[PDB]
Amino acid sequence: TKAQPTEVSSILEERIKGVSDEANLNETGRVLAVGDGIARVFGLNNIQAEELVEFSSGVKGMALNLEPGQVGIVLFGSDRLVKEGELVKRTGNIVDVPVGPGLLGRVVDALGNPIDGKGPIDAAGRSRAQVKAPGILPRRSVHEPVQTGLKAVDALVPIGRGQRELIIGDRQTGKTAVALDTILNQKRWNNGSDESKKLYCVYVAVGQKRSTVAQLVQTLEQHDAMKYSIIVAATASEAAPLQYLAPFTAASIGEWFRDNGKHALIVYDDLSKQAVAYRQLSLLLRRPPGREAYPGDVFYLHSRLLERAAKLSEKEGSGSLTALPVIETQGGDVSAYIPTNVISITDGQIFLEAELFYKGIRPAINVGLSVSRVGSAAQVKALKQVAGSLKLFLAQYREVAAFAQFGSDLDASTKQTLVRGERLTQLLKQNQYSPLATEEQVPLIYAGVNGHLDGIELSRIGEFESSFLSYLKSNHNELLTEIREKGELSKELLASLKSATESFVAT
Amino acid sequence: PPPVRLFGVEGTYATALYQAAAKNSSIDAAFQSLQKVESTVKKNPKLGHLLLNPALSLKDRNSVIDAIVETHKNLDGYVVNLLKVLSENNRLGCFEKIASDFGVLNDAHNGLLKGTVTSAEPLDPKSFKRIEKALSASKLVGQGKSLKLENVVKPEIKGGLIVELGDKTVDLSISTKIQKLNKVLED
Amino acid sequence: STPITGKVTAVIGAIVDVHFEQSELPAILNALEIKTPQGKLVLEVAQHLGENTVRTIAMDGTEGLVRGEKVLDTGGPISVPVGRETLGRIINVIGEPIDERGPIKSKLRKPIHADPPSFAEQSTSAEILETGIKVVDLLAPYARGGKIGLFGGAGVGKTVFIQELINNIAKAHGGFSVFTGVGERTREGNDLYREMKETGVINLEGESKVALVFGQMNEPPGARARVALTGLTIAEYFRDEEGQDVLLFIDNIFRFTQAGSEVSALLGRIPSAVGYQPTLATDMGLLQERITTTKKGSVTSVQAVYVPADDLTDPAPATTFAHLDATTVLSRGISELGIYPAVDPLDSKSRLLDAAVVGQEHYDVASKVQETLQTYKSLQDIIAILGMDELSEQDKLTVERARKIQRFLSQPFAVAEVFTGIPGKLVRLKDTVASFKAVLEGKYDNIPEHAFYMVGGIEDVVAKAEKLAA
Amino acid sequence: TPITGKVTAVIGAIVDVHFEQSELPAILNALEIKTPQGKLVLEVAQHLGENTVRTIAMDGTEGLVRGEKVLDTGGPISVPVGRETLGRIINVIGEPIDERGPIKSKLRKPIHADPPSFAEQSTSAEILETGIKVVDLLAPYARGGKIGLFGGAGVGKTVFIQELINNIAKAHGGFSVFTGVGERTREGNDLYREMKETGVINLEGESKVALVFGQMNEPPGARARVALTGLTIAEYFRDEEGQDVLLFIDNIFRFTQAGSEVSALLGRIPSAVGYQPTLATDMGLLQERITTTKKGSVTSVQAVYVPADDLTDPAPATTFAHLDATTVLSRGISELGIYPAVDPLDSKSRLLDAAVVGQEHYDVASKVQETLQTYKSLQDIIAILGMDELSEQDKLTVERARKIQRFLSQPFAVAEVFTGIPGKLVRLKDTVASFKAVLEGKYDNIPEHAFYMVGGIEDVVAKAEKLAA
Repeated sequence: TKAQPTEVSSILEERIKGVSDEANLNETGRVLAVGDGIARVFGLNNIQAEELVEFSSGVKGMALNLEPGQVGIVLFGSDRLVKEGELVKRTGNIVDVPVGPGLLGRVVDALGNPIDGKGPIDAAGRSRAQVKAPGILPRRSVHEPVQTGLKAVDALVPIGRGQRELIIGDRQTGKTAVALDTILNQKRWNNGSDESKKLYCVYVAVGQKRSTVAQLVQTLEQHDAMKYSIIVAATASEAAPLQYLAPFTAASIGEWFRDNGKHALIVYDDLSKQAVAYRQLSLLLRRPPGREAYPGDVFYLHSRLLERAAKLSEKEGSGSLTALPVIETQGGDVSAYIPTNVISITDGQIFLEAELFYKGIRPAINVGLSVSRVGSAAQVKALKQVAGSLKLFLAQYREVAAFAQFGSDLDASTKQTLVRGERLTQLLKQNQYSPLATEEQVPLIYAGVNGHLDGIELSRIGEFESSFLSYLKSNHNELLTEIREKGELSKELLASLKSATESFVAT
Repeated sequence: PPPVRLFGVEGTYATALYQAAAKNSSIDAAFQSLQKVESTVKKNPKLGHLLLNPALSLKDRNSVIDAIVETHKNLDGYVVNLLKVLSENNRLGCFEKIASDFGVLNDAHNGLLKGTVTSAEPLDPKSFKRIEKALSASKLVGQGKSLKLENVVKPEIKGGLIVELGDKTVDLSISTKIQKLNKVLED
Repeated sequence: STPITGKVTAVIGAIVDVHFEQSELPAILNALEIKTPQGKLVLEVAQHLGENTVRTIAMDGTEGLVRGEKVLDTGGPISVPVGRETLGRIINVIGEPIDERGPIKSKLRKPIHADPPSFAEQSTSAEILETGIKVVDLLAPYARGGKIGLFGGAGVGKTVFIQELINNIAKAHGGFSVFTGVGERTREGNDLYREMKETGVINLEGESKVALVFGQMNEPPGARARVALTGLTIAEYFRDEEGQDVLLFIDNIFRFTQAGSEVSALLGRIPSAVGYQPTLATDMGLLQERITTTKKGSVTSVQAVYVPADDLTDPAPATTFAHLDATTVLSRGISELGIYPAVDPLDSKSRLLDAAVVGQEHYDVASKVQETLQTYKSLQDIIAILGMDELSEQDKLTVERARKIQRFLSQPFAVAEVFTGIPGKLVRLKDTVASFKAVLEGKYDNIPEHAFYMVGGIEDVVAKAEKLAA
Repeated sequence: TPITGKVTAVIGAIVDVHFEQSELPAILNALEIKTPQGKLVLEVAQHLGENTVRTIAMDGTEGLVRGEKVLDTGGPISVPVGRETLGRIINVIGEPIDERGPIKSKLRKPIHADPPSFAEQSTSAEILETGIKVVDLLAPYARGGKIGLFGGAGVGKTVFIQELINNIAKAHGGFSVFTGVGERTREGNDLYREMKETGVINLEGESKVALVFGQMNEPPGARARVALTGLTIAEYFRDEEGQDVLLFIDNIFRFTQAGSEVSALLGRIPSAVGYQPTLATDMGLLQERITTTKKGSVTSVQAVYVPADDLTDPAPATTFAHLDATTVLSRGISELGIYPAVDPLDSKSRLLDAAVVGQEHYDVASKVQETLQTYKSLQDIIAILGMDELSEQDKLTVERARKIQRFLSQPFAVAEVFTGIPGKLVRLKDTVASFKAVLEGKYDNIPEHAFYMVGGIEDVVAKAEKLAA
């Protein structure tokens, strides 16, 4: 009967009569197969696990599956220079990245080498590609705000530091846009005072071609949101081991700021393509998969990665790496396997709807399918207070608006709710790639909740907004300042806000 | 330099054994000692339930090899390398399968052919030799590789004969012709 | 046992194989110890593949492992610590410190693995239990020595409900509790630890009325399964050899399914019936019997479950539905209404229900409440197109009642002042039964619906009525 | 170096060679099987070991004797490129399918190449005009832009690509490349003639249009590397020379499709429901070799055949990722007699989602989308009950939407038998003005039928006048 290829009768008899174990099948092993940008070599009887084996072709590939038959080595290159009868020499060193404040304003691939000719990475340490999540002892409750250009998302869905919230939806539904609002408001804290309000944002782009990503960074350099951020890339044309390794080596670059007592935020785009890379990787190394052809341990990879963003104790500086996963569902397919796993990990949702994108809410905002499993207190205390009846009007509104479209009538009080729920809906709209500080997100939500958007008609929402911000700029700009710095409203502050709203209650 | 390598799984283990012993000679000696030890093991009743049916461990196999090297003169150490390959692969049951195929390769390199003149009854010694003379004469052997044709009794055939070797067959069996006669006369 | 020499053959994720020598071979469900720079690596033997060659699942991480490294036999399974010195303390899968107060305090140890109590032993009866919440106490059939099941979606406020339950049952309970968190986050670990420092359930000095086993989701999948088993054996010691009451508590048990499904594919099986483990029936069963009320003691589980996409026709959620005695279902919709807990009482089921089972008063009240709310759910579609006005005055009254009852299931809790904001309120088993009866008879069917917003007892509703008046 | 060997196996169309030499060539090299009916040119994809490779076969695979000589020619198959490959048709092997003697060439370049790097590729959008209103409104085309079509083929596909060639590629001063990977040879013959008549091919000499056609009657491996052949030609014009180009493909699904078939044969497990696990990798590499460099800037239009019109299908899904604008086109929309056959509630672009095409333009798309979505969302209540059972407000919006819905109907200039009717064409600026007015109710008061199959605003009025007499 059939036995493994290293036990084959021609290779085995020569070994007995020449060299066999030790420095030829122990530090070395001789390739015997190769195709699909994937090879498998015989030997390597001693080797580290997840170690990097440099083939004598000028290719390096790490090995993740070991077999006493054929050790399955994933090449980071093409196979049109890798051959059968090459020797492979062990690096002896597990896959590692440069970490530094000299990855800033620079594009780098998963091997931490410049891919835009901005030259050398000045690195203050090196760190590890696979690193376990922090424990129970290095952990601190999260209460730190994060500014986003969309007011409803920041207020209801509490966007903290050291927490994972999943932005999910289809392509071209502004998957990209939600994240970019966050980045853009962080120009203001970056410039500004207080070290612990500072994100050195790390952008991860997996399965996105070279052309699309290069346009993007130029965009962030306009808005002065790139000259402190880090861009990690793993383009589609580059090999599947490389697409899989990009999120796990980006992690180390955020993890160093966290360590030093500074803070950062990691966008993991696309977690779905990592999973596609992983599928190719495991099925050409032969691992029986689960449903949909994605392997069994796909979830184990995704859970470990996401848990590299959490908040620490004051020993490690009060630091947090913060994560926002990004998941491209097939069609709003959230019952698919990979979306069900991510979902489990993440204690909030930044749910987007496709129909609403079309309706003119660009970028689309759905806080009725958004959830917050944990308590809310990692946003600006002030924006939460004003936006305190925002939940109740938007959720009551949905029911009366559904009913109204069947031709059954209702009492005047329900139509007061319904009417208000329309005035509010218009408020949300604002074009992609635009900032909106928190300081001017406390007035408008006060104004909406106290029926000051109920003094105007359905299309006079934009004209009211223009005058009110102008009024607050002359008289109550002190009011604006206290809101941002201290974030707490008192009767005095709320009374001034009231004068401001009454003054242009009409138009 | 395989004279005619076999693809089939363990027709390749035969190929491997051949090349190794062919470049260090002593293949006719090896095969001859090998055939003898295989016949004397199988007809010994200890390994007539245990190398006839492999049912021994890994460690218990090596100790079988150690008892085996008393049994014959090894004669070429590449057949001693075969014992190490099979004990490691944890069978001793496809030991004689490699040997049989190795034998064919060995006699083929020397330039000898082994064929069959299957019939349902044996013929005249005259009949056999004429058929041999004809095959060498005919333009299907150059007269470069020597001839053996072996008469056998198969029960399949109902009369007539088929000469077979090398995937050249000359078919004048009646067995098939009778069957077709019935069909066509029950049409 | 004495030293046993094995050599690693393959590192393939977690899956790690060994090549033991003849006549000195381990057996299935052992714990192997490997000297490593990763401490002591433990492998749980899960198969033999033949020829003195095994196939194992890891219990500690597989980073920088070198093939050919010597593999020991403990002689048996991982043995964690069980005691009454395991109260408060935080314990991991291999029974190794994660609360970093030095080694975990033991009197005895037992292996993770054990036998499900036998039928001769069984002394299982169902006796009314309570938590202090109205929807739960009246309209959910919880019983003591039952196996309560908190079915729900993701993020519908699962953590809040669980927080509230430990907060109540444990302080009041004469015994202890044992909390196991299977494949939950490091956010959740500090938060559970934190909430119970504050309520005083955990004291660093004396004993505690709760224990912790925090197993996290970045841990290798084989290890993920036996966080549940680790915690489970402590519950047994409480029941058996101390002869105390304890109330087991687990969080989420879907993570337990998930974890078998992963190590199933790798062991070489196929996870069939929608990408979930085949061996669900026998592993579920092991757990269920093991949690029981015998003549030794009482262990009553409250088990968290996550239903993917609120799909109860996926085979993984559904089998579990039968095995959890006193099911409840939590829905997103009730949370958004500001109704607390997320419980829908028109979805709670126990296998058998009568007037003797739960008692005569209890039955009659709980049936009447459900029909008024069930008639409302039926009429909602009708009313959407035809309108309320095409139905009767009577129909309108069954509707007006169902709403006042509906907001009578709101109750803000003290540990949801970080979630909601509104003060703590609790209602006992006695107070709920007596009061719900009054309402149906029509004594409080004149008090506004929004005066049942955020109330406890009957008393709050009257006080909140005065507040809408003034 | 010539490596003599024998063909051990004809395992389907992915034939395997076993050389009787201890040397081996590198993967992606070429081999010639010495058969008495010509040759087969094949390319190595696996080393399995012991001097037995598996090679993908790009030429017909019947009549292969097992035991037949192979020779190693070394390295990739070489196509013909230059100014003399202009007007020509190329198969997959550098061979013409319209004859006239061979392709005249200077350079023969390997079909397996490296794609230009990140420093050398950035996306653009500089605004071309399409004489087709529906594209301008919903997903305006632009130079550098990456366009994609989806849903079925033979529903109007071909008509639409020709309209694009008609306006933008006859006003393009660079070369233009048509590559149809495994296209249906009838349509091919029709296209060659008409282009040569309308002057954009002339003889074998200089041209503004050059052509490449796959034949789909060839074996799976050949179909896969038609795609590779056509990319080589485009690279040359864009890259070496540095001249501007265009590229049109119908269908690239074919490329992906071929891959799934060969996957099974190579040694891989095919990913579930009949695709390849190397799906992502191949798809990226092909779309990275033609996208906008810095040496040239090439607008590519890609058409994806969808076997169900559903984008949840993974092949269409990873395509949709690598485009900046999309115009998902659907079979249902054709059968409803809407030409252009483009979805209006499924077309989007990343220059129109941020106002980089202008405020007045963005504003004009925004309203149009909201009306049209109201109509579909309240479509059940609309068929089952009428419009006097609905609010007057509601009834007005639905009335406007239907009129907008008809207005998007315009016949192509290239249609005269695909719509019946000789086309009408409008500008980008004209299309914007027209819609703007319409939202303001100026021409909502004259038939819906007046908006159907006509051009500009003026034409609508003019057919309403016809309808009253």
